[PDB]
Amino acid sequence: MFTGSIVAIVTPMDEKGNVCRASLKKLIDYHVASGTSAIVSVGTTGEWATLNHDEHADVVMMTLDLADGRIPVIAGTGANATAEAISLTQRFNDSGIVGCLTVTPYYNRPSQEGLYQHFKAIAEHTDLPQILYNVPSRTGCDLLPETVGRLAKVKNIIGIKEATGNLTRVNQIKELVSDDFVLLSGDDASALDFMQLGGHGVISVTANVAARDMAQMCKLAAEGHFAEARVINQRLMPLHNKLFVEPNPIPVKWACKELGLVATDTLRLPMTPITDSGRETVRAALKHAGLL
Amino acid sequence: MFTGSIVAIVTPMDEKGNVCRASLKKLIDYHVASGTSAIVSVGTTGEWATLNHDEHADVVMMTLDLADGRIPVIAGTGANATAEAISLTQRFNDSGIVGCLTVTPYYNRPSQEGLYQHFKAIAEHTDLPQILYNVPSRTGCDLLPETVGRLAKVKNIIGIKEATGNLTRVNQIKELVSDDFVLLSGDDASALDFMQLGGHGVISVTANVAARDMAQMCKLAAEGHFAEARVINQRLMPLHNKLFVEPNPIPVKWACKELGLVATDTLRLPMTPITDSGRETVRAALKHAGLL
Amino acid sequence: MFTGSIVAIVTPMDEKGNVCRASLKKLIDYHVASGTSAIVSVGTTGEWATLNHDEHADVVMMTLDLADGRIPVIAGTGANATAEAISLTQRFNDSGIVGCLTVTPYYNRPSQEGLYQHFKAIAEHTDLPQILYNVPSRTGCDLLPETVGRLAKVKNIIGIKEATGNLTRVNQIKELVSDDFVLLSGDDASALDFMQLGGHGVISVTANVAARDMAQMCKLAAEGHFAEARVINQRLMPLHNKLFVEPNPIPVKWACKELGLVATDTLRLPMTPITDSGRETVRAALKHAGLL
Amino acid sequence: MFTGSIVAIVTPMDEKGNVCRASLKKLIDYHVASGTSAIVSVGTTGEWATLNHDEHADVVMMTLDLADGRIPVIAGTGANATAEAISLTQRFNDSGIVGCLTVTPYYNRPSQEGLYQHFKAIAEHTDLPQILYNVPSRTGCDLLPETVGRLAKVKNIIGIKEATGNLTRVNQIKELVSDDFVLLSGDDASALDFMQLGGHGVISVTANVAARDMAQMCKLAAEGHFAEARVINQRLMPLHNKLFVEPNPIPVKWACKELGLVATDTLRLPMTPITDSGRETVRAALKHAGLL
Ligand SMILES: [K+]
Ligand SMILES: [K+]
Ligand SMILES: [K+]
Ligand SMILES: [K+]
Repeated sequence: MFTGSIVAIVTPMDEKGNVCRASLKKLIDYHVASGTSAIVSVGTTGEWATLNHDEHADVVMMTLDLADGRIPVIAGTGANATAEAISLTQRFNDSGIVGCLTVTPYYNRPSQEGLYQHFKAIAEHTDLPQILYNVPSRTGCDLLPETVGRLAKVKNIIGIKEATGNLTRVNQIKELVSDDFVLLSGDDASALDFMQLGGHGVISVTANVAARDMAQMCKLAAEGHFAEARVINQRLMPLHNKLFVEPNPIPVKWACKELGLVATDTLRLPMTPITDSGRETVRAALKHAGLL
Repeated sequence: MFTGSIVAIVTPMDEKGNVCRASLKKLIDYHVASGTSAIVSVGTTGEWATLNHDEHADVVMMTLDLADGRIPVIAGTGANATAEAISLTQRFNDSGIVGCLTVTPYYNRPSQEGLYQHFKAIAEHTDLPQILYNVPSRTGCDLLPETVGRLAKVKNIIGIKEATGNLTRVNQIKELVSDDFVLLSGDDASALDFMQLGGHGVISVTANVAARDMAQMCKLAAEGHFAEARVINQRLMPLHNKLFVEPNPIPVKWACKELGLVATDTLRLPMTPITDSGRETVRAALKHAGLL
Repeated sequence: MFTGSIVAIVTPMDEKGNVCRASLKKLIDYHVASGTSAIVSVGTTGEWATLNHDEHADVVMMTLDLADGRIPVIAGTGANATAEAISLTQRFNDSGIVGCLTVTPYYNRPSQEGLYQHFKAIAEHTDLPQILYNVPSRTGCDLLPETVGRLAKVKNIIGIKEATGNLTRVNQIKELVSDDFVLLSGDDASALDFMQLGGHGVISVTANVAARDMAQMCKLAAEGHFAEARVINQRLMPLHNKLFVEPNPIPVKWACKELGLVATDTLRLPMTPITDSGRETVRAALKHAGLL
Repeated sequence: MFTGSIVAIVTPMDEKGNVCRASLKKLIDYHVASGTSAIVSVGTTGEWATLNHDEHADVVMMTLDLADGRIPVIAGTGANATAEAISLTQRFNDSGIVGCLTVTPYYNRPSQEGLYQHFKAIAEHTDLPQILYNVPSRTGCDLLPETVGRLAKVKNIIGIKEATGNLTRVNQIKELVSDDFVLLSGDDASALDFMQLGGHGVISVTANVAARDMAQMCKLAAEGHFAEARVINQRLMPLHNKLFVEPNPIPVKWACKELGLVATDTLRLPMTPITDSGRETVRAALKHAGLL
């Protein structure tokens, strides 16, 4: 469901840039075994931006097939044209995903009123639950609490991935929504803080390579054991930062390959292969988390 | 032609959101008559964000058909996947456009090296002149002068639309590139300053409703008559700011409707109709410019 | 001591700009009666910047005299020259204050190494406890966690007033310091959040006019009753924001006068009297907090 | 004289932090010989922050004594209390300085109206020309063009040192003030751009070690020979940036020592000695400029 440690899973690729089915299966089994609560398929970390709509759908369908009911699957579904968002979401009706992660229109910088209409329209054309995704550093566009409050009144809009790293948002949004609207961090480095303020979990990049620690950290948090949780957190903190030493998902894909979870660390342009210096930095962070 | 007042033309729509050929013809005749140097078809102001590839190609071909050789046309062609930019660009080879305006990958936040390989590859697969477009407020990524210097060495990368509003960039870029590389403002409120520092022109929103004044201002700036160009700029300055009182192209499409240049001011969601307050502000700016 | 609700008390003045002893007594009694834990005398809210050093000392001595052992007194003691900071601190040795609130040098923007030497030197020339005060929006200068960690190793440096409003700081600093280094918020609007993350109290502007609510909110927080605490918080939140609708301490002085706690709302230039529109805004916030 | 290359002169100190009269005389003779238009005594670069009022007056009187009528001297006189600025200013009336450089109140963050009443009052109580100084990175407050327009109507407020590095301000200010109001850059890296937009000169840090080049660059800019001025600016550009590799005036005092212009590079805490790495960077910048 929508709590605990949710992975924004990489889209592993062969040397040609196409999805690697064996690698994907290996990651999906690693999650099922690790206690991960759900998989976000073709989020930002899954290279949503460089997959075409059919390739995106293939990866989601494949991911659901390979999950085989053992672990719920959320699909990335954002578009910055409201009509395109509706169409793309319609594709996944009756597919088996439990929900959609739908990104704020990126680029065209709508007003808060436009954001409200965009998401309200998306929600009205599906029965799938919708998790709003706010990530202003990528989109140029900031979904404010007041607007999240308005959107939470729509039946199937059920939570938000808050990736600003701005922790005052947690309670500004909580005071405006019902007790079962979910609040998930999209910022690994502040996610334990976010849960300590009342957040319900995290859509994590770090969980790609430390799924068990991340799932244990979020059980502890949800139980009120923040000081036990922080010990795992300090173990992971260099990763939470150094998985962004170069643009995501360049580091986390390299790390997945170095840990043997995927066959190649290939990405699509304009993402570039990891630099030597980035490799050493990520290597050190992995050693610190006790994974090499 | 890649100097002077270049308009980033609105894509005029009927009440259903479909391109209105009659309104487009009127705009194009207006720019031919008013001395505009060229037309950017389906840029940001032309709602690039919300047109699919079919409509995008149609608008560009219709603009070329209506222009009928009387004014150069440049297409917006950016994409955040390098493969898709290359592919959209191929579709316009031998179309009759003189050039492409290609935006930095938005959303995925590539490194400078990524940006370099992106634009180099797009350029490698066409004969068309390419104009790089930097607009960090929309893309979350900033093409730096050093990278622009490296890209200018590629034969058909011929200029930049610099939309940061950061005037330091003009001479940082100019000292790294050859004398025939074109520097074009993409920020109307600072465009005269940009030209006085050595910029060659402006790709303008304001030009949609003040074509003649913009063309004369740019010609005066080109000859060095800055005090004279600034008289004109001071009467346009309220438009230069208030055409962004709500998200572009909401205000400018309203203005074009109020002047009678287009039949409706309809846009595509997530752009919303102009508010009553925006209407009052834009109307006062038009009156300050002497257009109403 | 250094926990709970600490007031950054206004320096009430007569129509001529000099300290008003009757008004000060009335505020000090109101605090003693309200449960306020301590008084910061001649902090930022007390107009430290527009009092000369003798006037500053007079206000501190007067405040301690009037407190008459009923409530501990911390003096503002910052200087941006390290020698001047030491001298100014020496004045208060053996005076009766329990500690100093010492601001980061403002203006000259030292390195982190310079900040470390400045504060280490101050601490070495007094036996008074020192609370570091980080407030980058006023000083242009940001004391980072790593540097706070180094400074906390000095015997008499015992806590920090963190006024950035950046809540990730609470745990970044906690993991680098011992369990009895104190962490106090300097940002009223985020202070309950700050305490919920592990902070020990707040040096508050809002407590000037809502001392009892603020003291009750921080007892509840310290006891783990965050949801009871939040109800008081939502009552006060318009105040926490609107006490800065004009520069502090302009609004809070007007509010103190409107509630009858001080005789005049006079301030020293370049602080100006409250605007009409600001008066109505602050009035509304007071009505909301149930104080008019 | 308030045009051309104006140096913000270092205050050279012996090993004990006391003003070194011999080093000061050498600097002053150097600026007379190198064509510098004037000297700003005890500005930011002159460690205004860390001198008390006694030392501040001494340095200014010693500079006037050594200059001996050969070059105009301007004093730094800002304060964040209006009463104290008025008072420091009175101390220099009939001293022989031609003007004051008065900084916006730092730290207390006054409103635009506050700033207006501040500078108007300072100006009302002197016959000396006043030059407003805007440096938001140090003061936390930004004097806006509209306020500058209002202040220019006061008879003896004659110009502004604009240190934001925001080049849009030049023509926003210039259109609101009369033709004899002086606009002076306070940001060396953007100063040539500032002049090309219509600025009249620069109050410069770089001028401390490259006097002659700075004076020639400013004269060429004044006559409109921008391409020629830019050759000089490109050789100074590493200094313009690297003299801030560590907090000003750490690097420039080191540079003056390495050139032999001052006996020691001692500063007052919280400024610290230059690091080994800063030394290497500044030395390479001096060699790029042709000074070593
Ligand atoms: K709902
Ligand atoms: K080229
Ligand atoms: K200590
Ligand atoms: K004047």
